[PDB]
Amino acid sequence: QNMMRQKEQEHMINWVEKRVVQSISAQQEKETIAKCIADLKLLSKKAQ
Amino acid sequence: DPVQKLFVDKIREYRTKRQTSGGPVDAGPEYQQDLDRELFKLKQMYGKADMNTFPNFTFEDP
Amino acid sequence: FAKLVRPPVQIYGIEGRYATALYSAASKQNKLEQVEKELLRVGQILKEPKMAASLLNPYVKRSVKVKSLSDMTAKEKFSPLTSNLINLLAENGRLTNTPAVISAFSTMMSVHRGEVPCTVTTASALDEATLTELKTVLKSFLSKGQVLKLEVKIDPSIMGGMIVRIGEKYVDMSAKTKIQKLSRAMRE
Amino acid sequence: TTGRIVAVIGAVVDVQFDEGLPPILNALEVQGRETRLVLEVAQHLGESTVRTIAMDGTEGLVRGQKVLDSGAPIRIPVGPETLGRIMNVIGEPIDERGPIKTKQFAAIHAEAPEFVEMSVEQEILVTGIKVVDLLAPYAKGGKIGLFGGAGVGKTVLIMELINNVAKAHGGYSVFAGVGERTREGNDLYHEMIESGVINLKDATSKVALVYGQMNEPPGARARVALTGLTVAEYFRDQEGQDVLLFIDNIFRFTQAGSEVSALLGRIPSAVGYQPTLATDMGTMQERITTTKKGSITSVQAIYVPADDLTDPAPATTFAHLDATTVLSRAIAELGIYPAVDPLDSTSRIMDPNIVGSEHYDVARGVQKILQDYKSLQDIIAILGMDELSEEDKLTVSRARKIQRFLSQPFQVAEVFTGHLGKLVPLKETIKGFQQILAGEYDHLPEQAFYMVGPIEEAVAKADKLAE
Amino acid sequence: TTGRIVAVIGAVVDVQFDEGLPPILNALEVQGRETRLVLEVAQHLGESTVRTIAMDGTEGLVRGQKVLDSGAPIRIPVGPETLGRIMNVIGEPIDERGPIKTKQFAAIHAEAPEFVEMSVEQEILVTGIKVVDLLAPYAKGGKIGLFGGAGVGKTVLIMELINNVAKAHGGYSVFAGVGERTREGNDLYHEMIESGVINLKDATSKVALVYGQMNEPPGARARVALTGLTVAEYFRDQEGQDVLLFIDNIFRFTQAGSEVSALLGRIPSAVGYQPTLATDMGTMQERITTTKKGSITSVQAIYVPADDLTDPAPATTFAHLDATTVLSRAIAELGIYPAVDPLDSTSRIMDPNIVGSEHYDVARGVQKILQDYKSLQDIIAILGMDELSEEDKLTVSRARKIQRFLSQPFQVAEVFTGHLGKLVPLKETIKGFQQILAGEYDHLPEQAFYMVGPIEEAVAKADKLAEEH
Amino acid sequence: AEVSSILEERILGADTSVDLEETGRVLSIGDGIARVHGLRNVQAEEMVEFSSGLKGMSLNLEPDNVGVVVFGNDKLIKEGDIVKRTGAIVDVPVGEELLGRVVDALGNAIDGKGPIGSKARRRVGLKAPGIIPRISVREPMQTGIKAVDSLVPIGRGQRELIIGDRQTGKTSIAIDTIINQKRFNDGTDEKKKLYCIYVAIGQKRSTVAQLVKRLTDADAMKYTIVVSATASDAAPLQYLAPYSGCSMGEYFRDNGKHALIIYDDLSKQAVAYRQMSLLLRRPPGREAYPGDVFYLHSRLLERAAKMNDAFGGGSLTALPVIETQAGDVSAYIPTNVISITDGQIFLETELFYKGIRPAINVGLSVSRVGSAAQTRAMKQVAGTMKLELAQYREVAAFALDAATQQLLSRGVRLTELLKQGQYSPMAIEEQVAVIYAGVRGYLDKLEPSKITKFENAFLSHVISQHQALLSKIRTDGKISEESDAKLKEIVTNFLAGF
Ligand SMILES: Nc1ncnc2c1ncn2[C@@H]1O[C@H](COP(=O)(O)OP(=O)(O)OP(=O)(O)O)[C@@H](O)[C@H]1O
Ligand SMILES: Nc1ncnc2c1ncn2[C@@H]1O[C@H](COP(=O)(O)OP(=O)(O)O)[C@@H](O)[C@H]1O
Ligand SMILES: Nc1ncnc2c1ncn2[C@@H]1O[C@H](COP(=O)(O)OP(=O)(O)O)[C@@H](O)[C@H]1O
Ligand SMILES: [Mg+2]
Ligand SMILES: [Mg+2]
Ligand SMILES: [Mg+2]
Repeated sequence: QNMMRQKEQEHMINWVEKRVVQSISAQQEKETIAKCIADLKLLSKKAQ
Repeated sequence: DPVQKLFVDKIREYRTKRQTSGGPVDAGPEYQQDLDRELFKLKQMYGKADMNTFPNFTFEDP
Repeated sequence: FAKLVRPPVQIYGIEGRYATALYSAASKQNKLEQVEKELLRVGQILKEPKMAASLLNPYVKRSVKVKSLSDMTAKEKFSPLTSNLINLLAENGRLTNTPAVISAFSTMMSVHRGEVPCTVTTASALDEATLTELKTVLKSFLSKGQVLKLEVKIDPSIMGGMIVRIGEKYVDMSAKTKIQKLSRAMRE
Repeated sequence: TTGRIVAVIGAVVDVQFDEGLPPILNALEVQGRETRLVLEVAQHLGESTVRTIAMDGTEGLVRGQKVLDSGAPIRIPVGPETLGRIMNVIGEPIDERGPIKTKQFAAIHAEAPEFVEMSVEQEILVTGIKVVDLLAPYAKGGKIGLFGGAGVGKTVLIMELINNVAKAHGGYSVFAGVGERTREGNDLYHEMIESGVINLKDATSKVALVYGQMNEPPGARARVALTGLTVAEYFRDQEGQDVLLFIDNIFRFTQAGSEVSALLGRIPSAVGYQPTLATDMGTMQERITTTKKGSITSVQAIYVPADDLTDPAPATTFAHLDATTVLSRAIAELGIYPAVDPLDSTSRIMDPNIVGSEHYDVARGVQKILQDYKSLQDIIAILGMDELSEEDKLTVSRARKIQRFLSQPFQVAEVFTGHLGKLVPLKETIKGFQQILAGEYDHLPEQAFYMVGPIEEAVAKADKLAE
Repeated sequence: TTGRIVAVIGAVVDVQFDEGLPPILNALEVQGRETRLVLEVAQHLGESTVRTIAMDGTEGLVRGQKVLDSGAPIRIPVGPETLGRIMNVIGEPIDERGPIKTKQFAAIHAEAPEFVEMSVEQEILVTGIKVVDLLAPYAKGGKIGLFGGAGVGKTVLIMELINNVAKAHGGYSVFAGVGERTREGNDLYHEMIESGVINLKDATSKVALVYGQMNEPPGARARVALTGLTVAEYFRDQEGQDVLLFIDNIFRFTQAGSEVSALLGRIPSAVGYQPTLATDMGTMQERITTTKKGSITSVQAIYVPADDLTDPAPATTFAHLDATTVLSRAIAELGIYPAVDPLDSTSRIMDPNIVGSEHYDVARGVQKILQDYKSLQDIIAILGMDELSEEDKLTVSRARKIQRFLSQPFQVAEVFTGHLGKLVPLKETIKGFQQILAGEYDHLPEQAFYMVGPIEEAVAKADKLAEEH
Repeated sequence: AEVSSILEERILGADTSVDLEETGRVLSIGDGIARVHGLRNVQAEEMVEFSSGLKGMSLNLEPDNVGVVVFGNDKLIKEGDIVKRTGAIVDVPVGEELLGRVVDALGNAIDGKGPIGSKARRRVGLKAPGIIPRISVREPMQTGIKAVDSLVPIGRGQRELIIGDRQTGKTSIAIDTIINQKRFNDGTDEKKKLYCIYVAIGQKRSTVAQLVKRLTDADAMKYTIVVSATASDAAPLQYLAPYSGCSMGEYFRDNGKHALIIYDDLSKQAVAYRQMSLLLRRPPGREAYPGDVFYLHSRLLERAAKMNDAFGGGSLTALPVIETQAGDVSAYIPTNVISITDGQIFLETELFYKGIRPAINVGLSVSRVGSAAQTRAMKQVAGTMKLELAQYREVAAFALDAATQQLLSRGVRLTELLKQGQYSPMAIEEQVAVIYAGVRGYLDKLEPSKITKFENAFLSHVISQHQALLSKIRTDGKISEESDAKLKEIVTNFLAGF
């Protein structure tokens, strides 16, 4: 049982990481840059 | 927390795998070959006894 | 000894020592801008193929090299500081690393006029409006009077997001690092 | 990518890439050579320069020559199609029999097995050699090390072990000859071809050979142990089989390093050795373990410089072995062969819970009597053997009888001496030493035990001496 | 003045000053440390940088940390208020008892006394130890050495001396533990508290302690000897009184000097030692002296690495000592304790005109008989005892009796032997050895003489052995 | 089904926070040492991290660059990489959560079995306790070997040294000490429980696996931590494993508990430190070891203290293991560590092969504590045994009169009494019984080849018939007159009946 658990674990791991690396190519630039610039502004506000 | 698009992305991929896990998807022949290899090795290291139930004894007195 | 005025950014090595000497010499007498311009000039003057070929040969005596450099400096009407610096580099045989000295002084003067080099890395290019808000926020990071020197490279190796370097400060909102973080923590 | 050579010093080449730098251990190809010259990267020097070690002769490299990044470390062909072949550092066949056709390549720089993969099983491997089997019993799946100076019997012993163990072995086998004579490799190749262990015209070959012999530069000797390690790792992990891995001579792997370390601008260690001696030895030697995925029974011949066991190289190797076998030049000068020193040789499975109680008791009795004789030797040498009590004379006689009896005639030495090779099953060894220890054979001449098989052959020899 | 750390490599810190530099040997204080970290200047590297050795751990130092220049070498509190306390190299107390409240601070670096201050008088110091008193007698105001490897009795012997001389000594005393186990420091603290030399209630303490134990970075071990030496020097001069000064070991000073030399840019010398070994040791051992203003009796324990008396450190230390007692492992294996080697120990006062003709003749007779015994041992290894000239057996018997009779039970080694400590007055030791040589005891067995005080105790032990025979 | 559920449970909790952190660019990486440029505020011996999640320590702070040592493999670090300072001196997890776990030099679980639940971290480079906190060593550390518990006793807070050649039985002594503590840890009182830490430096992973399975078989991982920095672990890890383990033991001794730590070996930590120092370009010393090679160990073995009752009363014993070359105790690291430690236990190959196992050379083995840290019964009996062996060793080189013949007989009987097997440590009262039988002229009648048979049979007989007497000896902790009379009659009866 333990070997099945861990091996299905690893297969899970690889499958998911692939799927995400294909997905991340998606069109989210404008929104991502907006949120990241917001994060930069917040980090600057804490900085000083 | 609803903002980490990759957080929800990974959760989504996980959910899809959960739904599609009727049989190990993208298993390939390597899945079966490994499974067989290490099951065989475990079978040796444990033993060849009657792999359903309790084997009997028929001990011997002194 | 003479209490030299230290440069803002410490450059180290042979070029560092020569450039720090030049910066200390110029800072008193207040000739930093003119001497930097003269350094940029000699950056091309020595680069001339004839002069470069005549200065990278160690079999022309140091006497001839110093004489030629004195003639060039006189023909270019330089400050005594730059002429003496070139003479000093020639006597010590340090001409092969003269461009290193000019680069060091350029780095040292840029910080003097308040500049913090910056780097931005993304999977793809950016729209000028987004770059404008980036300029604004990054200027928010800086202090008063500290001009910014942005550089926007494009690295497709990362899967998205953004990476920002401001001096030694670093913020990594890139897809790749977050994928790595989740994969590792989840693997544990 | 594309860089240009900037420096070429010995076997160490500096390459400057203006575009993307190659990672470490990554291999590069020098473009413009008659043959394939591979440069393994080793350092990043700053200023977009990488120092590299050349896997072949560097004569003819011109400053400014072009080097092309390959993107992956040295990848060699692995599979069941590398059996019966001969390979070199970079996986190129050198038997002149055609390209090694495999569908799967292995990088030679993999990492060692993790901790959750080790196997704790400890069996005994019977080699048919009295001294090895009695005092330093080799274990199946463990590491074995034959320490010995020059010309004491390392290769003869390892060939005897090849013969015995790998004739009775159903699994595969891999001989990596790193830094040894080329004619020895040729003799091994032809002995296997004759002995059926290699079929040039079939697919029933059970030995894969790799060869980085002494004639090759330091960069090839350094990284040829890793090629054999990879060929064996495949047969262990993937094929899930039990492999034999003979290495001869592993000292030449560390020695070669100290040849390039000097040129890599590293401060030398205790005796001219690279500062990274133990780390490199560890990373090489922890890939030869028997994990849960399979088994590797590695036998390594180790050369002791100037017969100095205090040297950093053998002294460091000692900590990476289950069983050791310290061949000694003095014993070889006495005529004993194999020259195994019964007191330096050790083993992990010399435990009454593994070998038994008669085996353990006999081994300890032999060692005790030999140690007593060693203690007496200094006085015996000057005062003479007349200033000894009777118990001491009995100890001397028994110890000499035992010393002679540990000698054995190998089959690989049939050509040398004309004797007949002998195998001595474990029970016969234990029984014979029991009898000698008890004193059953105090009436025989000590030269009746010299180079015999089981003890009954010693008795027959003694009878023949009477005539 | 204020400077700025620019490099940290091991225990060596490079500090850059924009104003005027501080002179060599000055103490600098790092700003931004919870505890007190003191660096000591060791070199001027030019370009306004100064190299320094840190008197404490250099963990958590940041390139750029500001540094203050105290303007003077490390100044320790000195005076009668340091008695009964414990101190670091930098003088702050480590006995968890409050600040040391003195009016005088003394810098730990000072010039040695000039040649016109040396006392030239020697008189035996009777310690109560048979071997020491007979063969290598000590001297008031003289420097004593205790050589020997590890595990031979250096610490036990020095503790025994503190037990005898310091307890019944009117003047003050100082103990500088240099690079030794902290367990031993605590054991000594508690043993002294028990005896009463350190009084935690009144102001009647007679011992001042300084500790630089082997957990400290090399900078502190190389200077705790100077701190203890400064305390002793003050008690010598201002108090104008006798002082004792025990050091254990004075090899850790040299060794700690060797652990930083390579990082200060010096090429090494004969065996991984700093090029300045002899000079560095001399500039310290030359302040431990009996000038005409005071008198320091200095006892030093000197580790001999691997029993090698020809190592550069002990070899150099030999020339700075009046008396030496070379403890030997080959004698400690035999069970003769203290393991002082009678043939490898010497003293300056060991002359017939300082001790007397009887004392001198007894000592020389003992040494000669032991050397003859050593010569005979080579023959006995071949012949055997049964084949010696009936006169030689007499020499061997006398030599073994004398070898055993030099052993003595200490009051501090009760735990090991279980016996009781004995103090043997000098006349009794001379009488005992003169009688043993003269043959007045050539019938008592050897073991009667083992671990006893005066000779009469050997007679009584022999009587007991015979009765329960 | 639930496998993926628990997989998700991990993602559900992540590290969203991205902070503005100081950094530096790797000017040059090679041989395991990086030269970072930047990190202007990085501390000394601080922990930094690389772009691939790989850690390192900033060991050199030069004016122009920071020399960083990588705690792991080095092939993954390129030039122009990014090094982020974590702003924390190197520290490791500590607590009872680590017991029974195999961890690497940095406190990462190595056997799977999930993560460590440690709630507290401790800095590896902490100063040793002062002079005032400590208190003289009082309790005995029960090792289980007769020859160590009788002739070279070890207290709690002492720092013994096990020094010998290769394959003389040093790790065996360490494992016997670890296993013996099972009887005390199973009991009730917490003043005897001793938690064991085993630091395995430079040992191949197979050896540590064998050791861990051996401890598991003896059910000794309930209280053992194993900190393994094996041969294939980069030198910066083998250099730091002793300090990590010593911090894990410092936690126990600082929290009123008792701990035992076993560095194995220190002669390999010295080699790893030498490699580090030579690759940072620091000038070499004697035998190429850096100058600070004594400090390296002295600062490490000085943390094995015995706190007084005001500071909890906890203790931390240390048993460093050194390896000499052909018995050359006079070498560099052996002499350093011998002059650092309290006692010593000399194992000799000439004794190992002559049949004396453990090979402890009782002639040279020492223990400063000696009298103290020994039970009263053992103190009574081992004293006479020590005198008898001391006399025997003098007249031993040969082999007439009745007195000396009987002296040799008694010496030999005691010698064969001290032998022992592997992983079978004895309770102290059992050792007292055996040594008492041997030293009271009882075995002088028997042959010396049969003494092992006696020892074994006598133990088996007493452990069942006379459990009450052993309990009496343990509880009262001395051989009272009535206990002595009993012991006398039991031995007299058994000797004839055998
Ligand atoms: N008391 C004993 N009785 C019998 N055999 C022993 C005993 N102690 C040790 N041995 C034997 O000695 C061998 C080496 O033991 P051990 O590993 O303890 O020594 P070591 O010096 O630590 O080895 P290494 O240093 O190579 O790791 C073991 O195989 C064991 O069988
Ligand atoms: N079984 C044996 N019988 C006789 N001689 C042997 C035997 N084994 C080794 N030798 C001796 O060893 C020599 C070969 O040494 P070898 O092992 O080839 O050198 P190396 O130690 O460099 O491998 C032979 O000349 C032979 O005299
Ligand atoms: N006077 C003595 N009597 C008996 N044993 C002693 C005596 N002095 C030292 N020893 C032995 O030496 C050990 C202590 O040695 P010590 O002097 O502390 O070491 P070092 O001299 O190397 O500092 C003790 O364990 C003890 O057995
Ligand atoms: Mg050979
Ligand atoms: Mg001492
Ligand atoms: Mg071991």
